[PDB]
Amino acid sequence: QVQLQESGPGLVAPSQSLSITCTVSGFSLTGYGVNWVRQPPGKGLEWLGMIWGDGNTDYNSALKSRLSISKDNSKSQVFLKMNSLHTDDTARYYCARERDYRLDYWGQGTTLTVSS
Amino acid sequence: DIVLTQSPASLSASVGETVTITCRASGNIHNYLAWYQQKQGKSPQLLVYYTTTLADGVPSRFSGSGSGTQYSLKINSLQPEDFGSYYCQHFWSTPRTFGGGTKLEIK
Amino acid sequence: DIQLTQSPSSLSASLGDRVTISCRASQDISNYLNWYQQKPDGTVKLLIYYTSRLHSGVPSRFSGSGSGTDYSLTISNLEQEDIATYFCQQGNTLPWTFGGGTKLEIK
Amino acid sequence: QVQLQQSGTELVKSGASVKLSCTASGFNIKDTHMNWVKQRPEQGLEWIGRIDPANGNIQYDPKFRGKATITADTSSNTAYLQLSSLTSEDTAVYYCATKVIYYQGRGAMDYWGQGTTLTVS
Ligand SMILES: [Zn+2]
Ligand SMILES: [Zn+2]
Ligand SMILES: [Zn+2]
Repeated sequence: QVQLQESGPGLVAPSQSLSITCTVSGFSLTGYGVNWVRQPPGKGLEWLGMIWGDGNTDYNSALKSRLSISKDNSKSQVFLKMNSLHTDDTARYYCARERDYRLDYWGQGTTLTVSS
Repeated sequence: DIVLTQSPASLSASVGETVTITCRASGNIHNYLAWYQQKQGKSPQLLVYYTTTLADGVPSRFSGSGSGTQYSLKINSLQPEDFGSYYCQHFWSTPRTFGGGTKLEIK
Repeated sequence: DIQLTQSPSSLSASLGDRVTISCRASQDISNYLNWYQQKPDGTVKLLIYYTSRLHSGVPSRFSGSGSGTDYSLTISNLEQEDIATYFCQQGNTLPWTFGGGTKLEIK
Repeated sequence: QVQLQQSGTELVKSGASVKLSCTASGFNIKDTHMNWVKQRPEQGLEWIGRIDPANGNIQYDPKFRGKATITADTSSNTAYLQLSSLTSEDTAVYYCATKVIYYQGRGAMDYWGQGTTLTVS
């Protein structure tokens, strides 16, 4: 049964680092990729990065200095790490499964607010 | 990186109508285009992939078309549950990018 | 169609040697180049893919490099189990194409 | 354990037709793309085409359309390649291959069958 679910800290202050987890079930992480996508309040979907079934990553060229994605193949989890947060990083964050070049299953997302 | 340009930003329509939304790449993404539907505060849902193929379970009233740098989604006979925001995203090279979206609203 | 030129077409070296095989595309392939080894019994395996990613179970003595139109495979410390025919294959645009192959012999 | 099991009618006569098979094991084919690749005696490899069993998408190298037909039975976890009008030109070894891990990039084929030799007479 395919499920992907994100967990986040809900609210963080600017400059802090952030970690959001994606626990998946119903499939293995070696036959798929998981993409991280975010959506600022009142805006479209913005791509962040992906982790391939083989472990390699690819990031959004503009965030790449502050972004890091890894995964624990055994715990069935994928992690997104961000550093030096901006107040404009406020968004709802999703993880989604990439199968044969399409994002077929998405999580429900988690809302991150960068406060002060 | 390749960029997606979606026309139109907004589209007011009434049920029964057939609308067409378009996405133009900044380079040939060779049919590696997907379309998504996102209804009010929900996760985007896959409709069409590989330019024309329908996601299992999507009503055939949706049909995807295109090639090169020019792609489009046609909804023949809008049902009231079709209204929402639509997004195209390519899978030709990383960074994968999304179109700006089209907000389909009831006229 | 995208053509791959592989050279040399055949060669001989000796145990411990370092050989280099070149593969050149009729057009830019943006690193979508994979290398295969076909043992004498017909068996085929994936050595390297995406230009330089080593497939697991494959010795670090095999290395891959390239960019644009020119790619190469380097096997250092030639071993006996290397007597094989190497083929490169582009995965940039369908249909996939392979090089003519390079038959390696230990002298 | 992942593996492709290949067999089919080896020695055929001119103008005949033959159907070769490739039975998967260790994974379900609805999850990958099955590729058929040929190799003429002392020649390079040529990709004939592939099928996605999950959706019926079949892609061919234009020079094999009409000659070759890719088919898959998810019921039996088996893919097939039918060849028509067997001319001498078709005497070769035929492999099937797929990609199980979602590698970075595109086009890689990590598991291959052992090959089926076809001798047109
Ligand atoms: Zn900022
Ligand atoms: Zn050509
Ligand atoms: Zn497919």
